[PDB]
Amino acid sequence: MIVKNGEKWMDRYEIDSLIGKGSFGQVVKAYDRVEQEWVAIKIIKNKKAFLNQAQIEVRLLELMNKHDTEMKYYIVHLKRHFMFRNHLCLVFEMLSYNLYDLLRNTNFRGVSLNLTRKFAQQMCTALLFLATPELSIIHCDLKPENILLCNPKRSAIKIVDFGSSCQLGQRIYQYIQSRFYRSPEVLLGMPYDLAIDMWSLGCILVEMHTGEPLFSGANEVDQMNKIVEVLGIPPAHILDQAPKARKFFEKLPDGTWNLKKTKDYKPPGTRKLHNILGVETGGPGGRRAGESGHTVADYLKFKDLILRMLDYDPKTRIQPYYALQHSFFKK
Ligand SMILES: COc1ccc(-c2cc(N)[nH]n2)cc1
Repeated sequence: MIVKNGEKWMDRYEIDSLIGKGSFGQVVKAYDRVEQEWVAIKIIKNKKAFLNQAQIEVRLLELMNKHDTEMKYYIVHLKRHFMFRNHLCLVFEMLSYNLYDLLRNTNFRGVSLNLTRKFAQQMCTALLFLATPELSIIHCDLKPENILLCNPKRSAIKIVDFGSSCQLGQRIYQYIQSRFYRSPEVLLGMPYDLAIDMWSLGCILVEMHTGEPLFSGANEVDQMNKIVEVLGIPPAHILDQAPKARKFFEKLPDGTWNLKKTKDYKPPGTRKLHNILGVETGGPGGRRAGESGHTVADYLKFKDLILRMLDYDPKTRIQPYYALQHSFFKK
């Protein structure tokens, strides 16, 4: 759909400019003459596949809207939706630029542990809200691009893009999440729950501080090999139940598992998060040496929290309420 600047819709919206495009369609900046404010309008493609998935997005955003709690305000606000020219249109508040843009602006050197902490607290609060029993919403595509600043002057953030999201027990696709942020249970083809978003968050927070993705797999096999470098071979009790385990691993006589080797990775569990973060060595690439708020003790709390987020076992992986009580967040 070609949307000209100055185009007026329904004696209400004046289209200004293109913010973004996705597989789903496009996001435009528009002036709402009724509320007298600028808004973001997500315009879905006029194809059944994109319409039907955006209808789930509208349902989940409206479900969240009717849950007024102090935990709901880290999610982008859907103001309303309408059909126009056979396109479903979702109207949101305006937000600012995304956390990938923030990282690009650091030259991929990362933000401070103090700003990482502020982002972590907001995102853990959002995940606590989505875990409300009557919502039980799995975002399914958390990544820096889907986390937006509320204001370019400030460090408040909101999650956007519920285009992949589903309630617990309403799973459609086995192949979900962006690869760098994909949980082991999804790589392994297992039934997933809200814990896959906590995995993603763990990955995101390390990247926000280092500047680089923690696990930048070129395909699923490379992804799982990059996870095993840092965390070791997944536990047997997980691999024993995993449809896709033999995509990556081999089982032996004594019920133990090992990596499937291909043509010539660091040995399992030897690429230590301790060294990626530079806990004892001045932070990532030693670039935080002597900076305030980047002490070994600060780093050890961060490292502990991340390793709880990167638990292989989705049943024992830290949950949002308990992540909010972690020492990383204590003054
Ligand atoms: C730049 O302001 C915005 C505001 C909202 C969005 C959005 C909301 C959802 N569900 N996807 N994308 C994007 C950018």
